[PDB]
Amino acid sequence: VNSFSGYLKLTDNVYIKNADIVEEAKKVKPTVVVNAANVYLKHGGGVAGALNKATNNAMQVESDDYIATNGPLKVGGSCVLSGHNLAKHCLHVVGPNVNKGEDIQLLKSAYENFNQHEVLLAPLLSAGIFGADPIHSLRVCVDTVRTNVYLAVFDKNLYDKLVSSFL
Ligand SMILES: c1nc(N2CCCCCOCC2)c2cc[nH]c2n1
Repeated sequence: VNSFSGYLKLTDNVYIKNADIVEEAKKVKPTVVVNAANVYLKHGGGVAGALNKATNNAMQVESDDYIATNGPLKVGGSCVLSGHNLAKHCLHVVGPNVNKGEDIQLLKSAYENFNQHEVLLAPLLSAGIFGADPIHSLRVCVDTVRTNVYLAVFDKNLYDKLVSSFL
């Protein structure tokens, strides 16, 4: 039993809910919240800027120190950093930004990072500014992640479309 409430069960391991991932993290304080990161961990907008804003910029301060030591992530890669006031840990995962020419095949590699964590609260990857179509992202998620993932999807029109179109 875990603390996640109001989710629709899609599969044995994948759950979905119309809720801001920021709002949800504050309420649940999960072990792991996933950030929709870029390779520079520059949290300017969307999931990352909203998560970072909710940490009063402490996520960005920690992230800048990480990059100064380690250099950029890979597209499809991840790192584990603090969850600050939102979660124990934040798994920063870089999905394929299609508007920068980043191979559509890399979304599966991105979701494979989730398998290193038994339970996660997560954004659909490569939605919004990444230039990808969310129905595809949910399919790859379901076909790739084997651990227990709670997808906070903050677009009802999109939530309802994802549910209604789910095979
Ligand atoms: C969950 N998913 C989020 N997505 C879903 C909406 C599609 C993306 C639009 O760019 C944010 C993307 C957000 C954003 C702020 N909070 C969130 N929580």
